[PDB]
Amino acid sequence: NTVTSAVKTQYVEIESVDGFYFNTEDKFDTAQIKKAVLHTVYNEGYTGDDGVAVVLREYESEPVDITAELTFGDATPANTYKAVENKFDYEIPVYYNNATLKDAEGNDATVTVYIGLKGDTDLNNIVDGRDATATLTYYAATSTDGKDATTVALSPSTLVGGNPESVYDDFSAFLSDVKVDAGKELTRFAKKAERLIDGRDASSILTFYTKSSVDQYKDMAANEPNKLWDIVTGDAEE
Amino acid sequence: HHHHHAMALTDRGMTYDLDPKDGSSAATKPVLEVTKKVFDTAADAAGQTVTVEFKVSGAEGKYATTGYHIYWDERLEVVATKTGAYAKKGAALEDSSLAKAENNGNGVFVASGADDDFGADGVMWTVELKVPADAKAGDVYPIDVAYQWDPSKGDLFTDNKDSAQGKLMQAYFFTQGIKSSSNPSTDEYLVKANATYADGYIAIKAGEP
Ligand SMILES: [Ca+2]
Ligand SMILES: [Ca+2]
Ligand SMILES: [Ca+2]
Ligand SMILES: [Cl-]
Ligand SMILES: [Cl-]
Ligand SMILES: [Cl-]
Repeated sequence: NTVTSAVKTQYVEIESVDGFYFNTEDKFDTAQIKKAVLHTVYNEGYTGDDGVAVVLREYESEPVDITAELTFGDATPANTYKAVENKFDYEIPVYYNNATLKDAEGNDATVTVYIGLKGDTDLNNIVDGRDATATLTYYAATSTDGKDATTVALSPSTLVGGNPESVYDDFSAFLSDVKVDAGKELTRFAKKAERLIDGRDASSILTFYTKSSVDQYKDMAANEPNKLWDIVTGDAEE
Repeated sequence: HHHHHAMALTDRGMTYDLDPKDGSSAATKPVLEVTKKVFDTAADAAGQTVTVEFKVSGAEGKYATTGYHIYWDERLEVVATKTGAYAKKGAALEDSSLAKAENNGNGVFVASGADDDFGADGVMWTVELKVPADAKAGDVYPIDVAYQWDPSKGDLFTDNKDSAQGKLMQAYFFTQGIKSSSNPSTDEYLVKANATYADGYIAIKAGEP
């Protein structure tokens, strides 16, 4: 008696890719979200005189592409980063109209990001001379006849485990590439093989470590590493 | 019973507290020797520039990555290299293509890296220090190699892979390979200077009198 339709449940299906970030960055990149489709399930029915609901029909409306509307809300690399041994990945919930969404299995829809310290080649949450040596060692190996990014692993981390194809080696290369000639036109999405990890990256990491180890720059390294990086790479002076 | 401090030097070295902390079983046991220059008279020493060497032994082809602190008596004046650095690499680091001295007041932090275990024995670093014009018989100007650590980073002496043996070698270096408050010098001059945590010195014999 008196049939009506109503939304029963709503979920999103998202295609997304990994994103790499420095702990100092203030913004995740929505470019990680390739496609997002919103599904809305309806029930059509009525309530009987006895007050009992009767569902006559279950269906969905036309799914809606909401890809461009998704944000990461207030989450940022800087406010998400936590140094945990052998753990660098995070699931960042997406927002649509200022609210989270459920995926097809009823869980909050999230995108994977990795966040680390610039310079931390060996992925141990510390920037020191070991990172400089690892970076130099990779350059020396890949400058050897018969060897390249695809046959040589950069990071000594157990997360890479000598595997030149590990996503963590891409992440290590991202962290180690402290001297980037191309600047911002080489995006955070570059793979290890698409980067130049060389002796210049290695010496910059060493100088960051040495400067962090003296009274003048100790606090700068700890509190605003970005200003120290600029100094050691020449992108700023003094 | 009384507490004694050096004239113009502080003990910045910290307790080596990384696991493993005991380097007694390390396959490689590196030792760092620091110049001990003794002048016979004040006149002989006053205004002299002394080459202070930091010389490692026992580690030929067994290390790759190093970083440690050097400090000296504040009364000494460092003579910087042509680049302004307080220290200059020596033959021990000839095969290490990363080497960097970073000025740190009455001291310097010195670090190296290599694409394999190319660290060698011999002089790692030299620092030129000038004796003050008013030096006196009996004076001792201590020179200290110190281990420092904080949650962000610490000093290093390990192999290219930073293996288990590398970490043992590192514990040995800092706990037995240099002097510190936990491994004090018994050198008479350092005892006199109240700086047994230090490692080398420029000293002037006491008069008669
Ligand atoms: Ca590291
Ligand atoms: Ca680079
Ligand atoms: Ca010492
Ligand atoms: Cl740019
Ligand atoms: Cl090992
Ligand atoms: Cl001893």
